[PDB]
Amino acid sequence: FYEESKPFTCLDGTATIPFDQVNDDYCDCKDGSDEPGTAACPNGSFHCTNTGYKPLYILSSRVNDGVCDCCDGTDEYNSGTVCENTCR
Amino acid sequence: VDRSNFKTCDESSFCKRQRSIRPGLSPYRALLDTLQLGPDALTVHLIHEVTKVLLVLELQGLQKNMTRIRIDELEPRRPRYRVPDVLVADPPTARLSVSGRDDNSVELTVAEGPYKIILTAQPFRLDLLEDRSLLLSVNARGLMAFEHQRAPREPGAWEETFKTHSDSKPYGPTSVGLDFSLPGMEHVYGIPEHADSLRLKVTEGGEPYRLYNLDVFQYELNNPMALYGSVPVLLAHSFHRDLGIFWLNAAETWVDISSNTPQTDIRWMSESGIIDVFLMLGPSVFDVFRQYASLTGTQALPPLFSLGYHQSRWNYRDEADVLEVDQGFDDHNMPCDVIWLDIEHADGKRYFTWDPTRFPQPLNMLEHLASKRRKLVAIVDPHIKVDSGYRVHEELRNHGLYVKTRDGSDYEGWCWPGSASYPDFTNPRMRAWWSNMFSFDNYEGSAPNLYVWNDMNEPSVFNGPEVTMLKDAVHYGGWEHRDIHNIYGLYVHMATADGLIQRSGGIERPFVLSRAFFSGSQRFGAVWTGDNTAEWDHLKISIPMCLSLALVGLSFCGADVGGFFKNPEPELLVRWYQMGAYQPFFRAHAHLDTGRREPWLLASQYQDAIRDALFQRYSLLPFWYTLFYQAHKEGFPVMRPLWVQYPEDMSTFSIEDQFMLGDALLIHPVSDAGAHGVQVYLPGQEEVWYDIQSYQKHHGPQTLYLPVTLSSIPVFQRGGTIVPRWMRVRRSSDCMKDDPITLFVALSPQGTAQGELFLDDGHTFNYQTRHEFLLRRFSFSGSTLVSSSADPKGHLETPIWIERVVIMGAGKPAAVVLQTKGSPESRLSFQHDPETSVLILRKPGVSVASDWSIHLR
Ligand SMILES: *[C@@H]1O[C@H](CO)[C@@H](O[C@@H]2O[C@H](CO)[C@@H](O)[C@H](O)[C@H]2NC(C)=O)[C@H](O)[C@H]1NC(C)=O
Ligand SMILES: O[C@H]1[C@H](O)[C@@H](O)CN2CC[C@H](O)[C@H]12
Ligand SMILES: [Ca+2]
Ligand SMILES: [Ca+2]
Repeated sequence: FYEESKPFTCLDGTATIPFDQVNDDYCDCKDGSDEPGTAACPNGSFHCTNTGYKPLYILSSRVNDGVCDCCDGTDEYNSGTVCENTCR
Repeated sequence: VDRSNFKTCDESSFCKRQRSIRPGLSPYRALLDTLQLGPDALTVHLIHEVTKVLLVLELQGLQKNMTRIRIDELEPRRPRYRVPDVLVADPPTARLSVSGRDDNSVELTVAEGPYKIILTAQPFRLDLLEDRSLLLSVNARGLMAFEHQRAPREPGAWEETFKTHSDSKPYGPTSVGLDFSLPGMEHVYGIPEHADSLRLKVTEGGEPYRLYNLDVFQYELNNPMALYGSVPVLLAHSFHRDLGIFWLNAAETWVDISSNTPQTDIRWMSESGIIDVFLMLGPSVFDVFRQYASLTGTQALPPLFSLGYHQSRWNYRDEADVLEVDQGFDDHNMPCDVIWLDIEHADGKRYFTWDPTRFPQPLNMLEHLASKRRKLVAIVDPHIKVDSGYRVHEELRNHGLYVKTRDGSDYEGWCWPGSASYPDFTNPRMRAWWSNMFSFDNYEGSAPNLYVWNDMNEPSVFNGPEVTMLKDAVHYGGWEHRDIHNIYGLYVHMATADGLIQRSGGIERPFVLSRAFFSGSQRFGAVWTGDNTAEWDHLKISIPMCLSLALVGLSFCGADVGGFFKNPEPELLVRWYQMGAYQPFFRAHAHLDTGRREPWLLASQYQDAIRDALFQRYSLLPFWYTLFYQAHKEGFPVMRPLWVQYPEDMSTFSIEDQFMLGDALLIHPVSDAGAHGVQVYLPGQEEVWYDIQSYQKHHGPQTLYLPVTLSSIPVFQRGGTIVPRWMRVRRSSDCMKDDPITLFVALSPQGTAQGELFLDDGHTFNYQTRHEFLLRRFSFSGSTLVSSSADPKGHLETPIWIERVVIMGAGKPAAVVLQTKGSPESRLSFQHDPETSVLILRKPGVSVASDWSIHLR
């Protein structure tokens, strides 16, 4: 009657998790692939989209650390630090 | 070390006079007809049978199982020094009652018992008992010596010379001394600072231990020479009891220790002042810690960042160098809270200034560190360049706030800025002036993320006797330097800490590192063991040195990581990072002539081991913070000898290659080049220990030979404890201080555990002025983990939540249920390792401020 969506599988195959465990601020994959948008995994990476300029990857531990790491400031979205765009 | 620069006992005329008295019948006797008994004290005249000098004994029972003995002259030519500002309060007394009396003896009962004091009149003696158990005797060997003040004007009694330095000694011989006997005690500790073993040695065939704050260049190991600080507190431990002796005297003091059914005798000998001694009768070591803390206060609660990693050297070149070092930590994923600025940062060693080439824009440099959520520490010493263009000098010269010579002129000696004068920190107006100099308007270029380091505060004087101030220099109230020496550094530390509090309007907690110290210095910040050397034996001695300090209330201790002098080989530097990462004050520091040793300059294998040690420390910050809160509230040491936790285990009494942090972690850092294993003693009958890396369980009591690699830090968690960690290691502690906690529950053989957690904003006095903090108790028994409040007065608005629970020694449950008020019952997923019996509870998601329970079904 109603077809269900498939779960998330870690990029390293270590687990299959519901999509509510993706960016849920808890590390479920040994490669950090379930948490690209948070600080939850010790070996994850956050992508600075830097719209208009060169994109950069930073350590997950620098997401919401209160420090401006991306020139576009997208790494600081719920820390209290408001980063200015400095990509130019 | 150049030993010819420092006096041995024979070269200190008062030590030579005092130590020449040997055991025998004391010439002092109490005159029982002069005895007076009040509610607070007993007073009685004592007389020297030959010279007929009259003294007054003031004997007091005190609340919390202590006795105070004060002896002074009945009719002195001039007052004797009594140590100020060390005692935090006038100790509450306990009534002494006459329960026995004859023509040569008076037996006094303390309050309603069980303690008693026997005063023998001839020869003068005091015996302290609990019921029928003799705890200690006073003057049992007849070594009491009170040199009365003679008419101001044999060899060295009056004018005295040491090398080319002349002491005019206007008041002549005035030394005081007294012996104490400890029946049943064979192990004694404390009286720092000495580069020596934790369990103090007998001094019979050599020098006594010396307490005289001194700058000792290239100090050597396993000897009793006086180092930079002095805490005149000695602890005695046996299987049956703990006792403490606190000798409240600020003058040069020598301590003799002898052994003799087993018994230890202690003799104290001080240049001047009165005899003022506190006997702390325990009975447990924790009772002694509380007793001493009631007298001199507790460890100041460090701001969280100061428990992180500190990077220093003499010197970072300039702003660019500081910013490259800052960037180096982030480019190599190595955390660091503070970068330090040694004496080359100032304008020609004029303190409170900046070199205009090297540091032209200190506020901009501080803003850059603030953007990385890091701090800076600037060195400020208590010697002021003699320079009419230097505002600090002109104000202190104009207000007469310098220490003076006898002829009334301002004392001038040689130090880092060349000709320099020494502010009189014993004067309260000088301390007020100093504190106000830290205001943001006075100390130009400073900001709230700039903290302070007080060095050379013995005080160190290059052309002075023993590299210190002349004995006959004059201080506030007309006291001589000899009277006050050992509290000069403490006053520098106190006034700097107050300056950092005041500049913030009383909101921010200070951070001040001090080289010199005394009883009560724990109230003002951190201390370190001075100029150690880049050698394996100096890495090893960091444990007994900081343990000796912990026992006498100075919990915030450390030694320079890598050694101050010389260049450590990379293996030694790695092992030092591992040792330092498990010690209270954690700073890498190095002398001017050393090669650079920022941790990313080493080969990748060494960088990785250092990063691992830094990650371990940072993750344990909630545990370190909680131990420090416990030290702040109770006076209990952070870093502990194994005998403090295992008082009846006689095999632990001299252990100094291992130590405990609180009651939960046992640390045995690797401290030999090329070691492939370590011998770890895991104590406790019916106790279990978990290797924190492998989760392997070990039953006590046993000596285990554990294999190690370069990256190994032998650490064991005790069964029965719960350790909180921040598993998300970020670049500094400010970055982590709002993050979720992981609880590490190590189950005892009875399937139980407990642990506490202190949290606040990380840096203000709001925990005390507004009760803005949390103190949680985690407890496990049966099949339930519970979080409850350990102090309901504390509330805190915080986003901190419990992200994980790691349970060591647990079987696999069928279900895991979380209950917390305000939420529906939750089912948690889990992972279990049958080989290690390690259970991981996924994402509880509960606020650390809430009560909750996790049931294993
Ligand atoms: C003061 O001393 C008393 C007497 O030693 C302490 O009370 C004893 O405490 C031990 C535990 O260490 C018990 O075994 C004894 O039964 C207690 N004896 C009595 C007579 O109560 C007491 O704890 C000490 N108090 C402080 C504040 O240090
Ligand atoms: O590096 C510090 C050292 O840590 C101190 O113990 C002694 N100081 C003397 C000069 C310089 O400030 C140096
Ligand atoms: Ca997840
Ligand atoms: Ca960031």
